[PDB]
Amino acid sequence: GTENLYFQSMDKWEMERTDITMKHKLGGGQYGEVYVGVWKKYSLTVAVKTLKEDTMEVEEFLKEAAVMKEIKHPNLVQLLGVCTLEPPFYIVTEYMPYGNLLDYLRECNREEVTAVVLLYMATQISSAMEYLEKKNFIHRDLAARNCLVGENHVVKVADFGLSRGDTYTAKFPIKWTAPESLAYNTFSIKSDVWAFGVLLWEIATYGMSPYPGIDLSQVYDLLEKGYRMEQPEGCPPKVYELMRACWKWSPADRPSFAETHQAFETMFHDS
Ligand SMILES: Cc1ccc(NC(=O)c2ccc(CN3CCN(C)CC3)cc2)cc1Nc1nccc(-c2cccnc2)n1
Ligand SMILES: Cc1ccc(NC(=O)c2ccc(CN3CCN(C)CC3)cc2)cc1Nc1nccc(-c2cccnc2)n1
Repeated sequence: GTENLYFQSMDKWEMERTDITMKHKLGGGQYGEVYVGVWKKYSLTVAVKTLKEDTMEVEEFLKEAAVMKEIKHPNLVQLLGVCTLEPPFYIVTEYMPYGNLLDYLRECNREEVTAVVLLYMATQISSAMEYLEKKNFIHRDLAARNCLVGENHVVKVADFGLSRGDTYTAKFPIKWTAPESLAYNTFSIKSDVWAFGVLLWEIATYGMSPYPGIDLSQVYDLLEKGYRMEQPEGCPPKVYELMRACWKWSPADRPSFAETHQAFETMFHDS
């Protein structure tokens, strides 16, 4: 009746493309076809992922829009709307003023990003992932470069979908990838836990490139023999213990994200 009369068509994520004044590409290519825009009615800066008229990735783009409508969490980047009627298609999210977590860690002032802030940042990411685990989703590409930073040290998990340097190779980011995913192409919430461990090492080292002093072609063999990255300088033993638990060889022995989020909470009680 009235609903159908007033909403004849589309869902209440759908927006008119002309609601957004597109400004300039974000990140010089590093996020793909992602632009900063202004959602005019709200004078609100937004990030807009687009897909032009001629590509092979329509289905994946539409599935991404579909997936994002089903998830909502304070530490997952917020969908604001979509344009899916005709190309070029849009997915519009909030804009995160401090950009991606890897670059933030590398470029930040460490008087401000003290130990407590690193813990807060790690805890928030583990909360996003607990929610994904609980809702039966897998991330598949968890890493500092896929997280975003907002005002007040708010961190959110994102997925820029950018398989296509030597981060991704024939396309997997080997250094973040669980053994079972490298050897068998098996991905699960447990392989996300592995990646979270590497992410935590990134946090602990303020954005160092993982496996320093190690050739990429040798990584799987080393992990299999039992090598794991060393405890970073200044890394609390409890944080390293959790890292090492995320890197257990067998996926079943790795903690859940619920357990991981519980561990970070316990570290705020203890110290
Ligand atoms: C989760 C994490 C991971 C790594 C680190 N690392 C550091 O805190 C750290 C310490 C020293 C250095 C070395 N640095 C080299 C250069 N000179 C100038 C300064 C020292 C680097 C990182 C902190 C944390 N944070 C953390 N972990 C557990 C507990 C807490 C915590 C903090 C405050 C209150 N309650 C709990 N905070
Ligand atoms: C504009 C946009 C469009 C889509 C997305 N999508 C996601 O971030 C995302 C997150 C989680 C999922 C969940 N999904 C579950 C299934 N597995 C297989 C994949 C993950 C999907 C998409 C983000 C953005 N946001 C985005 N993208 C790139 C850069 C920025 C950005 C950059 C700098 C400052 N502020 C924002 N912002």
